[PDB]
Amino acid sequence: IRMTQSPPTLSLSPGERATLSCRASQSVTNYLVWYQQKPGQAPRLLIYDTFNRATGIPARFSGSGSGTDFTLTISSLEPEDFAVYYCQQRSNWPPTFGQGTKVDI
Amino acid sequence: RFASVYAWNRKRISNCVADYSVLYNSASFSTFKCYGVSPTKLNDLCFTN
Amino acid sequence: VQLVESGGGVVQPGTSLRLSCAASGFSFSHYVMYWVRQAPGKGLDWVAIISFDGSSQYYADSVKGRFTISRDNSKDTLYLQMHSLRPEDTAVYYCAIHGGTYYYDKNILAWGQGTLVTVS
Amino acid sequence: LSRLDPPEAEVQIDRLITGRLQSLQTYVTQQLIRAAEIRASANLAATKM
Amino acid sequence: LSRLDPPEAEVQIDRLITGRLQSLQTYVTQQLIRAAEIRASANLAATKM
Repeated sequence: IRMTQSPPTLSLSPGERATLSCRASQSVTNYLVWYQQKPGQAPRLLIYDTFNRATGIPARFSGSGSGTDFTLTISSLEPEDFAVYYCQQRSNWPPTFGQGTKVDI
Repeated sequence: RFASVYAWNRKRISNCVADYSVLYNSASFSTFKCYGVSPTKLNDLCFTN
Repeated sequence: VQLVESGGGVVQPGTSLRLSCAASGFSFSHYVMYWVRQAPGKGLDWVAIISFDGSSQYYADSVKGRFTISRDNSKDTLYLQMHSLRPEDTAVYYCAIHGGTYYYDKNILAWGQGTLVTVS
Repeated sequence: LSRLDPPEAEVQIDRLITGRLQSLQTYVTQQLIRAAEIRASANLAATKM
Repeated sequence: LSRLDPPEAEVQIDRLITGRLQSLQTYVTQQLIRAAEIRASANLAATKM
């Protein structure tokens, strides 16, 4: 059971929308969590369990997807929200984090 | 500890005041399926066993 | 919730180091914790797990046999006990919470803020 | 009505409506056939009077 | 009862029950209406005798 994030680095301006995909080696349901790690900070978590984001994360962050294919969407973040993103599962032991996707301009 | 399924445990209910809304709204349940009753009427219908 | 980790520094290849993780806020028992390393310039990868009392500890690759994780809820902390190390697992380390034991446990997740260990 | 919610109360209420309507229709048809027999008797009694 | 399990054969048996009941009750209504006509003919025959 190994995660993977297949879209590589992207160059989306401060505007527009971004859509990031995370797979799984087998069936995982409502068990993923998203992290946004800046250069040299602690990886801040984003989304509880595929659908509800935690406190202090705005509405432009959305998390969806099901089956074995999951997606995080930035509607229109802002002029800073460029970091690396990770998808993690809490189905069984232990929580694998995958690969990661950067964004540039 | 619970029991194994070949010998499932059982327990009846006697004179009581049984709450049912506070059991449902804990929001950690994999399956909560009520079949012959709606999950919103328990808080009001008496039973016999 | 809060998590404070301690035990970082510079060592030699073949010493030991007390990796301790202190928790408050939420109840430290009824809750599954684990560690996760990151070598600077890499992604993320886990170390070892402990299950709400010492009865079942799972380990990762190439850390089985140098790492003895133990918790003790009568003094509410967590330990890795890095022991007889290598000069290649210089990294940052985080203690995090897997979550949940009973039905009423209201699963929430939280992370530390890192502990840096370096070799010679 | 007490232990079901509208979507599934409706499917059970419709069978009761169907059965009771048919009961009522059988009653009314057999009253109409019997009133016509009483009318023949009352016409004969008028003619005898 | 040979190509359906009991939970699925109830729904198919009820469709037959409803139809056959309808047909039997139609038979019984039309006999009441035909007997009320034979009765008047026999009442006329008794008066002619």
